[PDB]
Amino acid sequence: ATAEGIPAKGTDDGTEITLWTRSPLERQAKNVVEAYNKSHKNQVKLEIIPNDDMEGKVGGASQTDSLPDILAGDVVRIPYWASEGIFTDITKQIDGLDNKADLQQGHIEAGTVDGAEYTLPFITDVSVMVWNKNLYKEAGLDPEQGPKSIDQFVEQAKKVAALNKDGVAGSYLAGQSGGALVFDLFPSVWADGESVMNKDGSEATLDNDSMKGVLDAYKELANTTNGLGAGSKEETGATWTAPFANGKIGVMPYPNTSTTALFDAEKDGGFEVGVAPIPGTKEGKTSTFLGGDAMGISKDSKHVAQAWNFLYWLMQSDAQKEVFADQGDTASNIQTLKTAYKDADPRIQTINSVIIDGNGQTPKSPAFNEAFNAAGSPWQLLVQNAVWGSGDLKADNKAVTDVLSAQ
Ligand SMILES: OC[C@@H]1O[C@H](O[C@@H]2[C@@H](O)[C@H](CO)O[C@H]2O)[C@H](O)[C@H]1O
Repeated sequence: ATAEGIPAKGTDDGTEITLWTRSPLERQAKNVVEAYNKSHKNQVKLEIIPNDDMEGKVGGASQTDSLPDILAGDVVRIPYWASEGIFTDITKQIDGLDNKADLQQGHIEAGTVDGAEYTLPFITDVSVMVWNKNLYKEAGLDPEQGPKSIDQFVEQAKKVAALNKDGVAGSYLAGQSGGALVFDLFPSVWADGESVMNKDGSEATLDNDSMKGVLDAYKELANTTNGLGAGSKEETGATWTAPFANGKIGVMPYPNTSTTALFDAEKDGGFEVGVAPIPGTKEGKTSTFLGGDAMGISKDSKHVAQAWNFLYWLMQSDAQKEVFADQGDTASNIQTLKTAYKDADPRIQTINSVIIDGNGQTPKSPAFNEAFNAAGSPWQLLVQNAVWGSGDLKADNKAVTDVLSAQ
């Protein structure tokens, strides 16, 4: 596949375009594809793939040259895929977008290799703090006030735990999901101005005061009756958003892409949701994980101009407004974030503020899956030791480094 000679806006000619993305982003992906298909001759044939299957599916399809036209991937997985030639070089096409500066830059950076560009943002997924205002009220907490520090997060989680009720816990930790753990825990380190990787992405820097404070917090909750919801230790990632949605959890980090479901449940007469940025150990410091899926045109596409038509279309602020803002979801285009949510739910305005304010990060390493997301990764073992066992954070950190720096 090559993007040589394709039109600046791509080709809309009735081609069937295959697109892969992952189950956690299903609500947003269906909205995007339906909007494109209702307005173009080209038609996107969408496949939603379970989060933990996407590596095996991409690796196998790459070997049989059966990758889809458009492959969306978790921004932490993209650098590896881009480095191994999974994507068609679309530098010219990306650099030709008149609004490139407006697009979520972490998604473009994820697919950059020595300045060659392979990806654009597909769906932004940021981590935020959610809490159950009904549990807060019952526990004697001010339901309007989310946690401004990790210490206040522990204090609020402990007050809800002390309700001492079957099925109610202060917080929840995705104990065996390295990907949910980086998403939920990294922002508290960045909030404090600390780093999780070194200057050149080849070493972990998790042996720092902020990360220790975060792990201290979750250990305290692990040692509190009803501190962490049943299933925390065994949570694979397949159910980690369920206990909060089911009203069983006081307060935890959570995906913005899962918040529209909560806001719908509240409209139906369910429990009221609070949303705020994830805090540092340092009070009033905040950040987020600028995650979700980026997308590019696979090396196997026979329809590069037609796939580019989809990428081009979605980058436009009007498209972003239709498929994200108008649906209550966070856009990938800062112009859309600043203009399309003026009478939106203030919690959505809160979510957007964390992106507009610029203090979140997208981590980039070609070894990110092996070091972090993978089942039994050195990062998962680091967290499991610190929260539920004993650990040597210097040793456990160096075990992450040894995977990031492997040649
Ligand atoms: O994977 C890193 C980052 O976290 C969010 O994805 C989560 C995924 O890892 C877990 C396991 O399913 O559930 C998702 O919430 C985000 O989309 C991604 O960039």
